[PDB]
Amino acid sequence: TVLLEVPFSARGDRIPDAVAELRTREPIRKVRTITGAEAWLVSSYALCTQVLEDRRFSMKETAAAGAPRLNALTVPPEVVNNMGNIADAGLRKAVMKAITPKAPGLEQFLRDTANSLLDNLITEGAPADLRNDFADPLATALHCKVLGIPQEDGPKLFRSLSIAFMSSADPIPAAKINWDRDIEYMAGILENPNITTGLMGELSRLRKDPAYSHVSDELFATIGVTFFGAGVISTGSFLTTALISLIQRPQLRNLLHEKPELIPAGVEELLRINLSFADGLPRLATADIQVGDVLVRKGELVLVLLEGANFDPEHFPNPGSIELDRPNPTSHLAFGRGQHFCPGSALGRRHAQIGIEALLKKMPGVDLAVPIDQLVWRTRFQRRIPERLPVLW
Ligand code: HEM
Ligand SMILES: Oc1ccc(CNc2[nH]nc(-c3ccc(O)cc3)c2-c2ccc(O)cc2)cc1
Repeated sequence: TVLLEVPFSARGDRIPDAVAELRTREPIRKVRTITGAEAWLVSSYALCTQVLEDRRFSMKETAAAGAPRLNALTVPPEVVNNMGNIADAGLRKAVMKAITPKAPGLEQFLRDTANSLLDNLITEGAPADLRNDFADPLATALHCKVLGIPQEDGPKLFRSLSIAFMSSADPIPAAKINWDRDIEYMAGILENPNITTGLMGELSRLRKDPAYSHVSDELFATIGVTFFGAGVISTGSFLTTALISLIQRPQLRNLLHEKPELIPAGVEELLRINLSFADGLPRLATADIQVGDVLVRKGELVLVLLEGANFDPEHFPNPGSIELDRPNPTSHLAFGRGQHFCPGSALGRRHAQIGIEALLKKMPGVDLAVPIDQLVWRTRFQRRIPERLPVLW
């Protein structure tokens, strides 16, 4: 027989039984990626946390030429160290401050947008597609607002992402085409005097500040493109599959409908059991490092399986159950951990909370309009998502 292949399944509505067997029998073990490369798959909470909190397991070095690869690059290799570059340009604080959900009127904008989308769906009548006509438009509108760019520019940038976040064995020509075009767009945004708010407005000001005279224009455009893409794909995909998790639990749906003050904790649990990341987080060992029973050698590829950690019964008892009163509710790895912890976590949380609150208020009887098995799960993608999410109410 051949070496165990990853990923195991593109389905985001259930965790494979094989994961628990793996965690119990071999919480770090050798696998083969789609490129043919070998890697260590880590699937226990303890070892996942160990790996993510040890910077000698490097994100940046995953971009090195000749390295074993999880998948082909869809960005310039320097972009792999994007946050690092941000840090080096002295821009980390401003960027992070710009993408919090705390800006005046941001949450009200989210609510208004969600409510408008839902009103439109209700007017059009069931069935409704909660991905293409709710979650993703909401994410896109949100990130246009956050970046300070026109709403009407959102869809076209959005249309890069189905390619931008592919997980391919080979390089993707369209990915480079779209990348260069979106980069030209963001550079134009930086030169556009009308853009004075949000992330791009702030970057536009800092660009002309003498304290930043030697930061490259490339980096400025790149922040815009990368944060738009990662933010929209992450919030859209998470919200979609969270809505799936919610729909499959009518009792929770009803409870949250009755006591919306419980919605954030619910969202936190929805975060914990979320399967949106299709692959483990990649890291390259820069030294010989002991992980459980395995001595990982310098230059080897390591994959941190988030659902491995988050469904670990040793950290989250009865892991498959949504429990709103856990003693350790935010200790999941849905936003990663350590050096590369998600800078957009608060915004993602608020996006999901407001989207769910609005949905439950508008569509308290929301349910799937097709049998669960009929959902079409996107393959070889960095996220797990159903192509369409047909619902009734
Ligand atoms: C539910 C929403 C989200 C989830 C579940 C999520 C998940 C994650 C995870 C697991 C990582 C760590 C990846 C790794 O360490 O290899 C990460 C990092 C990152 N996230 Fe998110 N994210 C979300 C929303 C967002 C948003 C809203 C933005 C931006 C507006 C964003 C931008 C980024 C960026 C740029 C990184 C790279 C950090 C680094 O390289 O140090 N994400 N995210
Ligand atoms: O070896 C690797 C390679 C890539 C990655 C991150 N994955 C990723 N795939 N696609 C994009 C992307 C985003 C926007 C866009 O217009 C086109 C493509 C990104 C990305 C890049 C930098 C970030 O800071 C965030 C997300 C991690 C390890």
